Amino acid sequence: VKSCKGRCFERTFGNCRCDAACVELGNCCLDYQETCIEPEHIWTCNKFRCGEKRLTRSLCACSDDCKDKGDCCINYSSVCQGEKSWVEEPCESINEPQCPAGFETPPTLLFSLDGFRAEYLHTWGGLLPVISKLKKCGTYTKNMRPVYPTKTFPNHYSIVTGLYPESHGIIDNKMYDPKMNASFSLKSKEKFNPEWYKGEPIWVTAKYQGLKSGTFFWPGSDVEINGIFPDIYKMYNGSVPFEERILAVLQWLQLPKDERPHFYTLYLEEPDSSGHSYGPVSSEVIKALQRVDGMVGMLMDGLKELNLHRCLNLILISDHGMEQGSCKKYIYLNKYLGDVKNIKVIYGPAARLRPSDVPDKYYSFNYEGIARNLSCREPNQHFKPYLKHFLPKRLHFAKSDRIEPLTFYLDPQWQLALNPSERKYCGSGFHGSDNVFSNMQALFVGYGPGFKHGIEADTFENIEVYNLMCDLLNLTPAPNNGTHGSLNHLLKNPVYTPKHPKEVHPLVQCPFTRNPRDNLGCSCNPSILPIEDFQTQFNLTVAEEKIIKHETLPYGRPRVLQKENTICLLSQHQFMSGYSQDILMPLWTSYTVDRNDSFSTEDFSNCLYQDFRIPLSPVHKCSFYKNNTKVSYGFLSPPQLNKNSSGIYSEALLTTNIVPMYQSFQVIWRYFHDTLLRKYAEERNGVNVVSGPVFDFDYDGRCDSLENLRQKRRVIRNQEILIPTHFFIVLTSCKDTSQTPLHCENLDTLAFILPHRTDNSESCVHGKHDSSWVEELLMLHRARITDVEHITGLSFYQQRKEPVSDILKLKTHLPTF
Ligand SMILES: *[C@@H]1O[C@H](CO)[C@@H](O[C@@H]2O[C@H](CO)[C@@H](O[C@H]3O[C@H](CO)[C@@H](O)[C@H](O[C@H]4O[C@H](CO)[C@@H](O)[C@H](O)[C@@H]4O)[C@@H]3O)[C@H](O)[C@H]2NC(C)=O)[C@H](O)[C@H]1NC(C)=O
Ligand SMILES: *[C@@H]1O[C@H](CO)[C@@H](O[C@@H]2O[C@H](CO)[C@@H](O[C@@H]3O[C@H](CO)[C@@H](O)[C@H](O)[C@@H]3O)[C@H](O)[C@H]2NC(C)=O)[C@H](O)[C@H]1NC(C)=O
Ligand SMILES: *[C@@H]1O[C@H](CO)[C@@H](O[C@@H]2O[C@H](CO)[C@@H](O)[C@H](O)[C@H]2NC(C)=O)[C@H](O)[C@H]1NC(C)=O
Ligand SMILES: COC1=C(OC)Cc2c(ncnc2N2CCC(CNS(N)(=O)=O)CC2)C1
Ligand SMILES: *[C@@H]1O[C@H](CO)[C@@H](O)[C@H](O)[C@H]1NC(C)=O
Ligand SMILES: [Ca+2]
Ligand SMILES: [Zn+2]
Repeated sequence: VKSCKGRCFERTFGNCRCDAACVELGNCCLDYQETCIEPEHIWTCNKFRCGEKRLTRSLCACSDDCKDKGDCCINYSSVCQGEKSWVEEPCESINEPQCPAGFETPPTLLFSLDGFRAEYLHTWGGLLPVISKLKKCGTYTKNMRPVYPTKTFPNHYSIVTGLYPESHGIIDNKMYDPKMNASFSLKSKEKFNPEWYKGEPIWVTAKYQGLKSGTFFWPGSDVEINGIFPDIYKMYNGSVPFEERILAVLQWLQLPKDERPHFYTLYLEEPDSSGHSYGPVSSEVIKALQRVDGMVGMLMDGLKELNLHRCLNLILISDHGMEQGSCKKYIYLNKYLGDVKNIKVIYGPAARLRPSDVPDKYYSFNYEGIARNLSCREPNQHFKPYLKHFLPKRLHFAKSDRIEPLTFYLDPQWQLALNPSERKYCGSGFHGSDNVFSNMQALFVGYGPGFKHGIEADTFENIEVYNLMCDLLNLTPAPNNGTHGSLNHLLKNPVYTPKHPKEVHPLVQCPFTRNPRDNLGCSCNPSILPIEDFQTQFNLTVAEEKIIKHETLPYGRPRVLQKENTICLLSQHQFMSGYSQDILMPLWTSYTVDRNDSFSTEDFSNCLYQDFRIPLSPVHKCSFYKNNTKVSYGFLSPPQLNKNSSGIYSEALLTTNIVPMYQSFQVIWRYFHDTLLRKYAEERNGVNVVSGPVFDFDYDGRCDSLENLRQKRRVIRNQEILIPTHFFIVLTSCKDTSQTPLHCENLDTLAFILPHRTDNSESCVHGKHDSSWVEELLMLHRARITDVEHITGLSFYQQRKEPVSDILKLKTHLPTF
């Protein structure tokens, strides 16, 4: 008589009513809405609904007969039978999977929350119980590094291909390809054009090895790629309620085994939507985080109902983070260029510039003009123009023709457009910035049989996830930019054991040859003590050699993986090196700076000693470089460094230890070796160094072939010389600063791929002290050891006692400060 329970929509005698007319009259029973209406609009049971008379319009049932008819709401057992929800159960380990027939290989589900910045879980974890329990019981990293630009289509497509955007071709939501003379838009028919989507998404990889796939939304899953769609896919429709997407994937997981997928995707637009609309710190984002947390709960609760919660491997992930934009932190190019109508500028933090007249002027247009026009125009300028090949190599953002030849690097929180007309609300949340900025860092949680429990893994890159998902599905990965085995530490039972790459030809020898003590045109500083008997000073005892190797190559010698290549090892007291007869230059030197080693200020300009182990060549003489305006030289192993005296190490002045070096770059090189290397040595109680030249004329992140390099020599004073595109440096100390680099239990690395440029316009040297800008340029141009390996054709640390997987982990690390 007081309640609608069991009498929805029926006439009553006893006071309160349960028909739609009651609301106007305000004579409804107090539980009319909860009992009779809400069930049409909600996917949950509650205390009002437990044992409800079945309603025909209800989205799911909480009626006693719901289990028989198999349409109980997912939380039925939790709420109406008093059982515990997935989130309410304590963690318990999944050593053996408990899977049905068909899942002898257990399924993997890639669940994306768009624009879930890593920080959201750091800060609001107390409000996110489900994602928090997955972290607790699973494999988590505080930060998963996205690809540049930190945008949705690029990162989603990267996750499922293991490719950098420059390689997979989806470099933004809006693109122009000049070869195609077509434009890419998400609003357009070209969105569906397979020409745009390169590489191999995992759903294709899986199909070729006989696994079916179900994608409830993912970029590319609605495109015929290598002639294939996912076995089940959905046309993107953001209006589909989240509950309906999760319920559909749970339907797919009950398909008969012959047609049931192994690889699944789930995607939600939150918290990216709220993040843009109201900012990353906002009531709206908190509410969205709680919503997606609940949807993750609905999935886990559903998997429990299906006895699949100790079967399915879940990867909960995000494309990128989110940052607070400001109208006071937006740069307009028209301030510097005027209201010109010949250029189209892509707005935001990953801003790019292209001529209007395309494809005609795309290559011919004067990029360098605008580049210099916009450089160092203000002090503490919040943007920097870059020809795409001069962007830090760590960003891997240049190979694709779809990348405009002039790009901008924006500071944290800063964005750029041509003018205020061509951009949306500047006060909005945004992303797209440098993929090492904290607020761009992304979510990763792995949970399931395949993944470890209660592990917090060090930061890794989303490009490594493709190989990981391949391992979880026992697939052979297509070729990608992940280092296979670098994430073996995340897996209970790694399926791929990596091996160090095998050197193609063993080292040729460079034996001493009796030759004249020839004139090099050098006016040596008198202090320097020349090499009085070369054959004496460089005929070393096997006892003497063991000591040198142990001090200079404590991790083994860099191995060379290039096919057509001839290198020779050169021995010295303070350093070892690999010399290329082919390019008249070392590919690498290795030396070790100890805590209390001495760095000399004594000048050593215009001083070289001939090396009788290689033929003398014109480019090895001080004469070639004397008042040469076009190129100078520099030393890999530093002459400044003496272990024996406080003077200058003469052996470092050999012709074999010099590389072509622009005068401008000497400022950087001299500051590094004089100042920084000393500080690094003191700070870390010794540091092993390996440095060398880099030739990437294709700007493709890879060492150029010898064949290619022959056509890229410059002719200077009627000599053929090869000038490095970059110089690499790899510092190595111990995690424990008590031990020196020769006896590390654990390696701490720091590597650089410094661009080799004829001016230092990059750094805006004007009215600034020298110290500041060099350190900043090194930090911007840091790189993974793996980045160095790719671009030099070298392979480091091959003689370490550590297993290979642990080395790959170390090699793929990028330091962040
Ligand atoms: C990230 O991973 C990617 C995959 O491992 C790497 O990209 C691959 O780079 C190679 C080197 O260019 C490229 O392979 C090809 O080599 C030929 C050049 O010698 C190229 O022409 C070949 O392709 C083809 O030739 C015809 C006519 O030109 C083409 O129409 C056809 O495509 C035919 O197969 C050959 O494929 C790959 O193209 C490329 N893959 C992708 C998807 O980009 C990156 O090197 C790597 N990046 C880093 C920094 O590690
Ligand atoms: C994109 O997804 C949205 C949300 O799922 C779709 O809109 C919804 O469409 C349904 C039916 O497709 C509508 O429901 C009702 O359908 C019955 C059909 O018999 C009809 O009697 C009702 O009057 C009502 O129309 C619903 O109104 C609609 N919106 C909401 C709020 O759920 C949409 O169809 C999808 N497709 C595209 C491409 O937009
Ligand atoms: C490249 O694409 C541009 C833009 O689509 C082409 O310009 C079009 O030319 C056609 C006929 O050739 C005209 O009917 C259109 O009105 C033009 N569109 C626009 C917006 O200008 C251009 O001709 C294409 N081909 C090449 C290789 O330049
Ligand atoms: C099925 O594959 C597709 C998708 O898989 C997810 C997404 C998508 C597609 N086409 C156009 N736009 C798309 N979206 C990406 C970005 C996405 C954030 N917008 S938000 N967070 O404001 O609501 C909203 C638009 C196709
Ligand atoms: C840069 O060129 C523009 C034309 O786009 C011109 O308005 C401006 O004066 C130039 N700025 C300079 C010379 O730095
Ligand atoms: Ca190259
Ligand atoms: Zn977004």
